Amino acid sequence: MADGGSERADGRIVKMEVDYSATVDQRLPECAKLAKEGRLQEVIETLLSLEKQTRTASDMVSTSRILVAVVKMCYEAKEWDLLNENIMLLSK
Repeated sequence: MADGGSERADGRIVKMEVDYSATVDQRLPECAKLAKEGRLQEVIETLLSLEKQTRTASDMVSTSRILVAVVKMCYEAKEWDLLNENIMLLSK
């Protein structure tokens, strides 16, 4: 439900700090279905929380370097699209 997201985030933060930002791709889809779940009260709360925090971390790492503007627009538009593809109106 939720602890799966916790362990996944804790295990993917390491490669997020190390590996490329393109890893975002392999965290977009599996998270989205989680956001599509909405089964429990805090499960989608933690899903959106972790996805947001991780996306923010990647954003701040990229914008620390030159990848500030060329990727923040993509991040935000994709987050609103994911909102559309997940439950409408920003999930719950």
